[PDB]
Amino acid sequence: EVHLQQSGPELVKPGASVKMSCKTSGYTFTEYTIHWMKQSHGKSLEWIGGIFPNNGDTTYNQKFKVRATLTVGRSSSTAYMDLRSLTSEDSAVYYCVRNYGSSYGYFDVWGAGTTVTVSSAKTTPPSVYPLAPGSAAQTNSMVTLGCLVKGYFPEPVTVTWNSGSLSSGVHTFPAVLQSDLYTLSSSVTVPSSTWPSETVTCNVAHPASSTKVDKKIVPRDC
Amino acid sequence: DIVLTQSPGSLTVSLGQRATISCRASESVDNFGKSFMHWYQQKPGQSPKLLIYRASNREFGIPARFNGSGSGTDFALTINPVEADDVATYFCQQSNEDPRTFGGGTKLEIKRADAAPTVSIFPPSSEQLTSGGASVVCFLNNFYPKDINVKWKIDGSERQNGVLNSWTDQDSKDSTYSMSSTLTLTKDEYERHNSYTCEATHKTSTSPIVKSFNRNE
Amino acid sequence: RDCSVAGWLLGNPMCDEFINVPEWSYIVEKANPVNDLCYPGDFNDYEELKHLLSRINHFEKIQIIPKSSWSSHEASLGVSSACPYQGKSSFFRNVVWLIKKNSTYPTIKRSYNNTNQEDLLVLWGIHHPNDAAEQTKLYQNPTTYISVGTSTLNQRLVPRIATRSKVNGQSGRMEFFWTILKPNDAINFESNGNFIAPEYAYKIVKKGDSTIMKSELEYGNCN
Amino acid sequence: YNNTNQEDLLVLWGIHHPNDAAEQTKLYQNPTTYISVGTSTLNQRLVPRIATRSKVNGQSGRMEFFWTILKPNDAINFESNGNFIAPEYAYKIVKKGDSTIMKSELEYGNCN
Ligand SMILES: *[C@@H]1O[C@H](CO)[C@@H](O[C@@H]2O[C@H](CO)[C@@H](O[C@H]3O[C@H](CO[C@H]4O[C@H](CO)[C@@H](O)[C@H](O)[C@@H]4O)[C@@H](O)[C@H](O[C@H]4O[C@H](CO)[C@@H](O)[C@H](O)[C@@H]4O)[C@@H]3O)[C@H](O)[C@H]2NC(C)=O)[C@H](O)[C@H]1NC(C)=O
Ligand SMILES: *[C@@H]1O[C@H](CO)[C@@H](O[C@@H]2O[C@H](CO)[C@@H](O[C@H]3O[C@H](CO[C@H]4O[C@H](CO)[C@@H](O)[C@H](O)[C@@H]4O)[C@@H](O)[C@H](O[C@H]4O[C@H](CO)[C@@H](O)[C@H](O)[C@@H]4O)[C@@H]3O)[C@H](O)[C@H]2NC(C)=O)[C@H](O)[C@H]1NC(C)=O
Ligand SMILES: *[C@@H]1O[C@H](CO)[C@@H](O[C@@H]2O[C@H](CO)[C@@H](O[C@H]3O[C@H](CO)[C@@H](O)[C@H](O)[C@@H]3O)[C@H](O)[C@H]2NC(C)=O)[C@H](O)[C@H]1NC(C)=O
Ligand SMILES: *[C@@H]1O[C@H](CO)[C@@H](O[C@@H]2O[C@H](CO)[C@@H](O)[C@H](O)[C@H]2NC(C)=O)[C@H](O)[C@H]1NC(C)=O
Ligand SMILES: *[C@@H]1O[C@H](CO)[C@@H](O[C@@H]2O[C@H](CO)[C@@H](O)[C@H](O)[C@H]2NC(C)=O)[C@H](O)[C@H]1NC(C)=O
Ligand SMILES: *[C@@H]1O[C@H](CO)[C@@H](O)[C@H](O)[C@H]1NC(C)=O
Repeated sequence: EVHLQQSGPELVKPGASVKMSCKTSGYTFTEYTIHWMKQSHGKSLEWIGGIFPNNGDTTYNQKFKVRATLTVGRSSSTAYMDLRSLTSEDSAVYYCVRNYGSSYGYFDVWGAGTTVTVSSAKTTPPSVYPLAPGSAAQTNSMVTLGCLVKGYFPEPVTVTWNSGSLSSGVHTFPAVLQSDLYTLSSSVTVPSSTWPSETVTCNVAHPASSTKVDKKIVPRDC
Repeated sequence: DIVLTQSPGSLTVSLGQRATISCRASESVDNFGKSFMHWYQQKPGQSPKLLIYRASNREFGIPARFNGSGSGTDFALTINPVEADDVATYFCQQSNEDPRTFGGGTKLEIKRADAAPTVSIFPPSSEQLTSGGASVVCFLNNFYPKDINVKWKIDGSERQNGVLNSWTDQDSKDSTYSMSSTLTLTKDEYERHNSYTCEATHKTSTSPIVKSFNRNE
Repeated sequence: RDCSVAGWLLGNPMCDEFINVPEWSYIVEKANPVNDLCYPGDFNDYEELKHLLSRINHFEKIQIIPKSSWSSHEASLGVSSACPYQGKSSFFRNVVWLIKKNSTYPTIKRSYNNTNQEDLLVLWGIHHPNDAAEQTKLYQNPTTYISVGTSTLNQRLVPRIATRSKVNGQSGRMEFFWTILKPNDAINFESNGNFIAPEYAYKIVKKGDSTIMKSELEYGNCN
Repeated sequence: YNNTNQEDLLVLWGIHHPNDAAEQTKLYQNPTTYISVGTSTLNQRLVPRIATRSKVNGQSGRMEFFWTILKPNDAINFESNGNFIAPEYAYKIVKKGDSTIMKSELEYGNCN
């Protein structure tokens, strides 16, 4: 296959430097130029640069000439990018992408995306709260259940229901900024008969703090 | 720099119809007789995807519904028929001349059957309350059109301060939005009232959908 | 790279990088590609086919007979040490080495109709075994044949037995054939043994000027 | 035969196409025959072909000869059941170079 596995989301103090990596696999590293793309959160794609592995020739955008540095580890079958002296500006997502042929080519295989967060803020583990419905109210054929993740930094977090086996009625809403911390919520929807008989557990993970938490939805004790 | 400008910025098209997104290049992107334009698809929440290379030919594994067309200074990605899993932002990017430049991007929305919000209100956790804060959550799942209006009422009197809203992107599978609406308070600020309400005003119901709960039960 | 044109089209396991290629301008082939017919044999009118490639700029590979659709024959047992993928010995990805299920080998009667708009390159093959023993061990029926028909094709292939020197460890031989199946036309196979059936085939998506260059060199990032 | 030599080897052999089942059975016994020949490259199975044909040098039968180049360290494997015209002698290609086959009725002239 043509998979591009890249580095994990990162946080950098303003003024510091990052080095996200992209590991190539499934084709011949040395036959195609690898490139980097920056996407300002939900806006527009910007081209950073390109590097051809086989001899290490680089091709940069005007904008990034200074702050960026593409490098390649041939034995490693790996492309690296380095961003030096960051600002809020650089807080966005970076894609490691394989372009097909040369100067006049199309980017056919796009990597996952290493997402960089530039803030002086400290790393903060979340707090998880189960959401059992009101003691005297029931939504008819289907019961909506929930999970609340509040006060954590930085993004992101992963929310699962029953370790992942429930993937149906689930909505995980985007995080929001509240007193300079992130907060989000999830909503699993099961048939009224299944609950409270069925074990509904909320599985939340926050890598940045090495935290993994589980919360079971217990009906309203009344 | 070859400035690429896509139009329109956002496009809402009925299911089973034709989406027509345009691209316009500041200078031509078109020598050697071929156009060096490319279309990219970014389905929400994931990396972009390659649709069309050199303005007209589909990448392997792309359905015929995508019509790449154009030459020279202006092009067009035509999606027809529009399916459910086509909610995405579409990008055109030129390779004719460094520095590689992309379009603004065009977000595509699907017009479907007006669905009503499945509201559900939730009291703050006991575990949270022992920590000192109250959080009244109120989901508004699976609806259309996008526009909705949540109101919070505490004992008949309205409130905005403490509210945090969050919509998901149009679901790729059923073309329906969902919404969170948390209301955060402190234990003491909370214990000084009784009824907590959540009035959603949609174009679906001509009268406000309500779900509420009383503090002591 | 180290694949040959045959290696690529038949889909030698070592050529996986080329399973599904985008439009090309010319093909480049080394003088002696290491990855060619891993299982020894022969490729019929191989040069005439290569000549056809000199006029083609794009294939889109399609499935015309799914591997999974072979009910009354073993399709997953059709593998060989002559074609290692990674330890686990394998086979050409684009054709199935069908073999007897239970003790038996029913007459195959399969056909594909070209509902596409473009000419279709279809590939298949025949197995030439070492002796009657191996013949009977792998297929059952001792006197076999493969018949293939188009609006223009009238082929009946018959396996040929002979004692031969080992090549890549096999004293057996594999002989591949091909045809171009016009739009709206169909190809009808029938066989009773030693058949190597199509799984994937190639649509001639666009035609134009190209060539098969012989060069040891690799891609240069240039125009 | 295995080519233990260092040079390419030219091997010749043949098959007999008889007049009728009678002569087939008169000279060989088995009525249904074949000759199989194999190399690292060769995969031949010859089958005698019966048909009634005009006499040429008094014979209505025909002889059909075949050949291959058997690389050094490689072997040629015959198997047969009838109508086989087997090799005795074969040719080592001792040196290769430029030559041609001229068509001329003339004979050697003691000159250069
Ligand atoms: C591979 O599949 C292809 C598609 O399935 C096959 O193509 C088809 O060929 C068949 C004939 O073999 C065509 O079948 C009938 O064609 C017409 C139907 O109407 C047509 O003619 C109109 C004008 O007269 C057009 O305006 C229409 O659009 C339409 O195309 C009939 O005239 C026939 O009916 C009569 O003849 C048959 C004998 O063949 C009798 O059995 C009937 O009872 C009747 O008397 C044809 O049946 C079919 O149209 C055509 N497909 C398309 C899409 O055009 C192709 O043959 C196949 N290949 C193989 C090798 O199998
Ligand atoms: C025609 O005749 C030729 C000569 O008579 C045949 O050539 C011979 O080929 C065979 C293999 O087909 C060779 O046999 C063994 O070769 C080596 C012996 O050591 C050699 O290889 C080392 C590196 O591996 C070198 O460093 C040495 O200097 C030396 O040259 C072994 O690797 C094998 O022996 C082992 O494997 C077999 C299983 O196959 C076991 O049975 C053995 O007991 C042992 O465990 C090879 O068998 C032979 O070397 C070679 N002859 C010559 C002179 O080089 C030719 O194959 C034949 N052709 C046909 C079509 O029949
Ligand atoms: C492998 O091949 C075997 C031999 O062909 C085959 O055995 C056969 O099994 C079928 C049913 O599975 C039998 O069919 C008949 O058997 C009895 C007796 O007549 C009836 O009750 C049935 O309704 C039916 O008419 C065959 O009789 C039997 N043949 C022999 C010689 O035993 C196996 O089934 C094959 N294996 C598989 C997995 O298919
Ligand atoms: C073909 O040769 C020309 C001539 O050297 C190359 O173009 C010149 O050199 C550089 C390369 O872009 C430019 O700065 C010059 O201004 C060019 N001069 C002229 C007169 O064109 C060109 O790059 C070469 N083409 C290829 C494909 O290598
Ligand atoms: C080719 O022709 C030349 C000239 O016609 C020959 O050279 C002559 O050789 C004879 C004796 O062999 C001498 O008497 C002459 O004086 C030579 N002529 C010259 C000009 O030197 C030559 O021998 C001929 N070659 C052959 C093979 O017959
Ligand atoms: C793309 O659109 C053009 C213009 O309408 C049309 O002529 C052409 O047939 C379309 N291409 C495909 C492959 O449908």
